[PDB]
Amino acid sequence: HHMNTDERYKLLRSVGEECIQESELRNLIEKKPLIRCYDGFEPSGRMHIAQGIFKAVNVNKCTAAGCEFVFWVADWFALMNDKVGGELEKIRIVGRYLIEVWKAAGMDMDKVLFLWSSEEITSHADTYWRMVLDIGRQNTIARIKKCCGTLTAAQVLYPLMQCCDIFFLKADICQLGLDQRKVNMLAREYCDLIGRKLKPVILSHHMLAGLKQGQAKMSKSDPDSAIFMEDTEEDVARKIRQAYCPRVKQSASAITDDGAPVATDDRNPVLDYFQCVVYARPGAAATIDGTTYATYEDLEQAFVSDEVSEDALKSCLIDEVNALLEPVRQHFASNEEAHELLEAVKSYRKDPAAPAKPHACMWMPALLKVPLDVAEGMIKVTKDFIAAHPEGTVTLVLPDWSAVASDEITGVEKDISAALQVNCALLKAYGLPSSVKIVTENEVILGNCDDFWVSVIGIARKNLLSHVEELYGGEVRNAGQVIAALMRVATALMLSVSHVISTSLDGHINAFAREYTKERIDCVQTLEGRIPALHRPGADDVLYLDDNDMDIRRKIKKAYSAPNEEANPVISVAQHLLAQHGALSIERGEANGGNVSYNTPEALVADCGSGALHPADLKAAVLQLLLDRSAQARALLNGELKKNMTVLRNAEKKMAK
Ligand SMILES: N[C@H](CO)Cc1ccc(O)cc1
Ligand code: NA
Repeated sequence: HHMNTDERYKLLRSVGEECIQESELRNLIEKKPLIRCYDGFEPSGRMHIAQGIFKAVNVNKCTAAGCEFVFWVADWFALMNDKVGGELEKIRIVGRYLIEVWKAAGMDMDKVLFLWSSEEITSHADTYWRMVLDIGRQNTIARIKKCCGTLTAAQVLYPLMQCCDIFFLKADICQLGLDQRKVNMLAREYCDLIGRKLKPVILSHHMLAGLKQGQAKMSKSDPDSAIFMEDTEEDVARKIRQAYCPRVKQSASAITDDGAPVATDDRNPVLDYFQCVVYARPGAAATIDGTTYATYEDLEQAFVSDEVSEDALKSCLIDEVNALLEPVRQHFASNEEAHELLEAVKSYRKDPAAPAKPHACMWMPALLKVPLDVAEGMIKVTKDFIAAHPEGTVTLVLPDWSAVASDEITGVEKDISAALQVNCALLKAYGLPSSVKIVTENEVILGNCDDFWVSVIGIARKNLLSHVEELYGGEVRNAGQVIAALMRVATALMLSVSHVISTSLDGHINAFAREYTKERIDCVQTLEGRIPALHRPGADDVLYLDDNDMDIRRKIKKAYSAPNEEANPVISVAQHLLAQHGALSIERGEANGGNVSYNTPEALVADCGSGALHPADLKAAVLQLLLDRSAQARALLNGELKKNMTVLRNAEKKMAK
């Protein structure tokens, strides 16, 4: 029997307690041959009747209605505890057992796939993890909290990973529990954020009610709240018998944004199992004392009218459920290979490094135009660090991932990579030591992708979301900033770092590294404020590395200075130049004062505030000194970095919007 297109729709729809866009569901049924349903799970190893029987009923309906059904096995998290214990292979077996309960429960596997997160993710780490960070980048942290006093660790990440899966697999339908609602809804919202008309339909299935009064769904910490598949028939009888069983008809449970089942005095888990585990089966009906009830409704009518006695209804269900489970018990009884997985599942129920030589770590500012004051700061800390530790090493990280996460500059990968390579090239030319190694985050991730993201979560699971919000000042811009912070600590540990250097632009972020390693990693702070903005105290009035010679002149012209001033910006810059060089000479025509070299900043002030060091002569000498000092750098603007600069002005254009 081939179902007509209306009957296919009806059958697939029946799966869902809600359907987000039935129109979308239809058009899928009407146009698309191998509609993708996906659903996912972390192998627990103790399978309840909803995972065994009910899922199978719904998988079968989807394959019937002409879907391919992909199971996403979230086994990736097993890698956390893998170096010790090797829990990946153990969780694969728990999974393999689950699939095998599924075969024997009657899942038609013809059109059903199983994918392993561990296998799949690590085969396209690039495409996956970049999307994870983008989903965070484009979303307000408040909105990622809704997918989960204030206890929240970095479980802000789990939703992003989940939301990624949806796109990674190319799911057309999300056929998961109603409680996964908000993550799935996030995916629909995300399509909009990437100009993508076709959206995933959310076909949320019912959450089975807990057996005892006041338990909206099954309880992990109460075995009698649900029927489990390894429950021998005496257990089934005992669990049902005591079950809550109101004499009330069972209307739909109006949906909360949360997806979260709510226990009520009206809901009857005996009647829920009868709807979900019995009648949901294509041809099945329940029989009590010689009468057979064709629909769930008929049985309900019976119970409430008082034709079927509570004891009898529960007797019916027990016979019914042992009937569904018996095939599955024999199979594990007789199929050795099956049995072994079980006894394996049973047995499982048995319950950093400091670098010898010092090494500093600095993060290049993800900025389009880098101030000279920040640049010089970086060069100084480097030179200071090396002098203090000549044996040691310094490393500059270009954050070509984390900076995309935080929505830095345009928040586009190509723009940000360009901004970094240019400004870093300029920084080396401006005087950053050769001895300093330059590495990109991409280089560090590829280097050890598996371990990197594992570390990221490991760290994540030991710290509160609120704390990462503190690190950023208490508010975060987007959920991507949260990922950036974690990544930093991760990079630090992989780079085997003893010191983290921090510019003015890093704020407190980098302390995380220190706190995490329990103060083993020391913090070093940049020394800035030696080159101020050029305008009068109280724009393009800041000197940046990428200033060409035409730019400098303009800025040093506009720069504020008046006569008889002991302090202003042009003096500050002058005072700065004088310290590094060791001196500062200025050419003057005799009768304007004559040529005169200052080897001490006091003297400079002395002459400026009271005396005939005219500002014009000071600026002339300062402007020329910046030019001499910036030569190599500006040669790269017009030369080797010419092409890469193009992207940057294109970026700037965008952002002016
Ligand atoms: N989040 C669910 C319970 O932990 C399992 C899951 C479902 C779908 C996925 O793509 C990933 C995990
Ligand atoms: Na298959």
